Amino acid sequence: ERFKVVCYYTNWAWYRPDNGKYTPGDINPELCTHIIYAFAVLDKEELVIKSHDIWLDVENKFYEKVTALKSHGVKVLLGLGGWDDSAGDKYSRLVNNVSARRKFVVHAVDFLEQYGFDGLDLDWEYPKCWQVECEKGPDSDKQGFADLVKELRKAFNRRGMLLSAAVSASKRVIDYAYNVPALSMNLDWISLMTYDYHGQWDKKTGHVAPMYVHDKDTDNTFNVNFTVNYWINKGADRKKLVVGVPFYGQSFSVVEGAGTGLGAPTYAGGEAGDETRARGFLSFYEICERVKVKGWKVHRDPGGRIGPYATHDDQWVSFDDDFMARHKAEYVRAMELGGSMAWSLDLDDFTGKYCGCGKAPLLTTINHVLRGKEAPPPCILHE
Amino acid sequence: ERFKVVCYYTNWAWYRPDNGKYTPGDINPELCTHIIYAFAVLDKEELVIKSHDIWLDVENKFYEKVTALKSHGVKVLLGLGGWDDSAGDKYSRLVNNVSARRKFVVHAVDFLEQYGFDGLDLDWEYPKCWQVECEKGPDSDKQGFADLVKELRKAFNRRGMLLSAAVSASKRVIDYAYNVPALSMNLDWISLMTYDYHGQWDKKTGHVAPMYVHDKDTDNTFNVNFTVNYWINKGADRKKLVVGVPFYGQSFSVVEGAGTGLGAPTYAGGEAGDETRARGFLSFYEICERVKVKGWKVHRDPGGRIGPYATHDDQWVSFDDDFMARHKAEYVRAMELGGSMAWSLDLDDFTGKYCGCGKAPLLTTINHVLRGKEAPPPCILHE
Ligand SMILES: *[C@@H]1O[C@H](CO)[C@@H](O[C@@H]2O[C@H](CO)[C@@H](O[C@H]3O[C@H](CO)[C@@H](O)[C@H](O[C@H]4O[C@H](CO)[C@@H](O)[C@H](O)[C@@H]4O[C@H]4O[C@H](CO)[C@@H](O)[C@H](O)[C@@H]4O[C@H]4O[C@H](CO)[C@@H](O)[C@H](O)[C@@H]4O)[C@@H]3O)[C@H](O)[C@H]2NC(C)=O)[C@H](O)[C@H]1NC(C)=O
Ligand SMILES: *[C@@H]1O[C@H](CO)[C@@H](O[C@@H]2O[C@H](CO)[C@@H](O[C@H]3O[C@H](CO)[C@@H](O)[C@H](O[C@H]4O[C@H](CO)[C@@H](O)[C@H](O)[C@@H]4O[C@H]4O[C@H](CO)[C@@H](O)[C@H](O)[C@@H]4O[C@H]4O[C@H](CO)[C@@H](O)[C@H](O)[C@@H]4O)[C@@H]3O)[C@H](O)[C@H]2NC(C)=O)[C@H](O)[C@H]1NC(C)=O
Repeated sequence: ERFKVVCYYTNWAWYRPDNGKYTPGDINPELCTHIIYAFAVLDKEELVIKSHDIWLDVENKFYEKVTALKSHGVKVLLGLGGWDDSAGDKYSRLVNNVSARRKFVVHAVDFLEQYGFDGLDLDWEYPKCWQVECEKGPDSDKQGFADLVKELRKAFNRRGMLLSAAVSASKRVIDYAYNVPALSMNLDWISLMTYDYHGQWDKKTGHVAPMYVHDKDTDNTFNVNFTVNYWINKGADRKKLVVGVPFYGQSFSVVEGAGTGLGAPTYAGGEAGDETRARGFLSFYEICERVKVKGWKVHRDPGGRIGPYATHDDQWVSFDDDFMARHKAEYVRAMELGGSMAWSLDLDDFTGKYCGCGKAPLLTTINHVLRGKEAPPPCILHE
Repeated sequence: ERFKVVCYYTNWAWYRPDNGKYTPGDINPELCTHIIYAFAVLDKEELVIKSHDIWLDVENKFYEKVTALKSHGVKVLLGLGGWDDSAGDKYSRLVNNVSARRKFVVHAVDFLEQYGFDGLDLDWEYPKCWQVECEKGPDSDKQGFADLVKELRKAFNRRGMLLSAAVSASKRVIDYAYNVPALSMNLDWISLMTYDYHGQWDKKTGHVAPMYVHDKDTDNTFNVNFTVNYWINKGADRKKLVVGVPFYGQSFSVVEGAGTGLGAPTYAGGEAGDETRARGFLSFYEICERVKVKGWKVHRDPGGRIGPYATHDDQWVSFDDDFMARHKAEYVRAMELGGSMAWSLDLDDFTGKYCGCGKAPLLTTINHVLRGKEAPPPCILHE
């Protein structure tokens, strides 16, 4: 239990064409120390946890089917929030009202125990910077969020439950949102969302999760290494920091004649994948199909500062492969951090059918480094 | 029937939470003469129609569930394109290549018959002006699109299938994009997208779909009455023209101290609604909740040139209500046009729960005028 492997399971992965469909039965519990059930949501009116999908989570028992995996020795927490649920002021209204926080904490304990959860993972995106609009929220969101965490910490300790949070990798947002010393002390781990540094919103190609500074960078804080050191320098316990790894790529459509390099101007997200059906986004296995079957070209950084990207016509997608997933896990071990986090189980090649690298190659690579699981070498996409 | 009521059904309304969820079972076929399934997409590599959501459209048979409604005496067409599929050059590569057009047409007939579709609705936004960027596309997009339409017409007539298109209401785009006489002759109807004349991109408040010239207008072509007469003057058969009506509002966040009037400076789109969850956009039923429950104030034009708008704090949304929907249908009858188009079914108060005016009040009002369906009177939002 020296290093954690925190696995995000997403309930909406069931609503996917059969080859992409991911159910509780697809979880390999040997590959996780902790599983986060993403996502529950905050009721706008009552400001308490509620299921976002009663039909799957409750009627079809997906909550209980995932928490049942604790018989395998994994801890199973409920994730609250996410990007989509963080629109608007409801989380700000919760944390800035003392009586609302108290109602939330009491209800949360009962909700979690009702379904067998070992605790709660907070994924408010973000305190003050609601959906990264920092002018939107009050400055008091930072202190209100810290107070919610402290009060959840005290109530959870009476129950032996775990409390974690997924947090921003943006220096700007971190400065606005987080009392870093208080969060480090009161959380069992801090999952750094060290991805989505770049995407089609930049209007030019960029890597979803740069590891180190690149010479083409315009901001030297948009990389995992800065993010981790910034949290440490802000007062975070290194063992509390869990470094997220994206199991998906950010895709782009490149302006005609702009080339295939980093920073090339773009006009849209990439064409949607068959399984994930979201322009701007491709699962790792959809990227494998493009490289293996559709002839997309893989571009690598000889300096090892960013992971690969793949191209075809004006399409362009950046992503982490086996080698960068391995490096980031080895970075976690070298830096003596708390572990690695996976976003998300269902976007890995969990069936093994797309990449030819065995089942769940990205997650297996992380477990190899952090937990000593014997494993095959990293697979070369291009091969 | 003398007048058509062309209903857009948007499949990814299925993913909306709570009462915003809209399924094929929510379609009332008696309120439509033609149903368009929005949307399929153009495969970038093969340049043929493909499903945009295999899981809903094919695995769960939503295509066939909607085309099965033709037993009610309605025609069901597949819509291709839409705004999001119209970025980049893929439609331009199709229409400017003779062999690609032939492959597309042959495949399209088989694709439509496979799922029981009665025909195809083309929603390329837009020939030449790709996503209204007129510098991007070649002048030859106009002629290529007309040739595609002509060739689809020939093949569809062998099968008794219908062919339609949704087209721009912008004079500039119309001049660049459409061989109006050829389209009028070869299409079973032309759906004028007579909405989105104004929105947050203007950086000031304006009505989503002005009917007539208003004194605050800076451009006297940005209204439905001009668009319709412009298509007629360009050579369109009046019978072929179908006037679109928006079932949603364009929302704005207004500069502090700028007031609530038309043309007031804005700094962002409006806050997203609970169910449609898109900044700058609110469904009619979301607008009803705001007026009925949240105390938003309704502002009307005594001159009848634009529909209402609603305000609360710095929020501002313009929309068509029952009275303007009725007027636009009565305009269709007075002008002896082809009918009205509804964009889209799922944004109406289709459950009847938000406005208290019965199920699908906007669509019922249009059917009342154009098809003589008995109906309740228009509901006054303010009551
Ligand atoms: C992630 O983010 C971090 C925070 O932003 C980055 O942290 C920075 O990392 C560098 C380390 O590379 C560190 O820089 C200094 O570290 C100590 C200061 O305490 C210095 O000794 C270092 O000086 C060495 O390197 C200099 C090169 O710039 C050189 O000028 C200097 O003379 C000395 O050279 C030795 O080391 C080199 C590298 O091994 C050799 O090439 C060179 O020949 C010298 O080697 C000899 O001496 C060594 C002992 O000094 C010995 O080991 C060797 O065998 C041989 O005998 C250096 O300037 C920053 O301070 C640090 N910043 C913070 C805030 O921590 C981090 O880089 C980033 N990671 C990545 C991958 O980007
Ligand atoms: C949608 O977009 C279109 C753009 O193409 C706009 O089209 C324009 O529509 C106007 C009408 O709104 C049309 O105007 C002329 O139509 C004919 C000319 O052929 C005339 O009959 C009209 O003249 C009458 O109105 C004049 C305007 O005030 C007036 O000066 C004139 O003396 C005459 O007045 C009579 O009619 C008025 C309206 O009923 C009365 O107020 C007035 O007292 C007079 O009524 C008497 O006479 C009537 C018989 O003429 C009789 O019925 C009545 O009982 C009484 O005894 C008019 O000028 C434009 O030609 C046309 N433009 C184009 C380019 O096509 C359209 O307006 C727009 N819609 C909206 C809502 O904006």
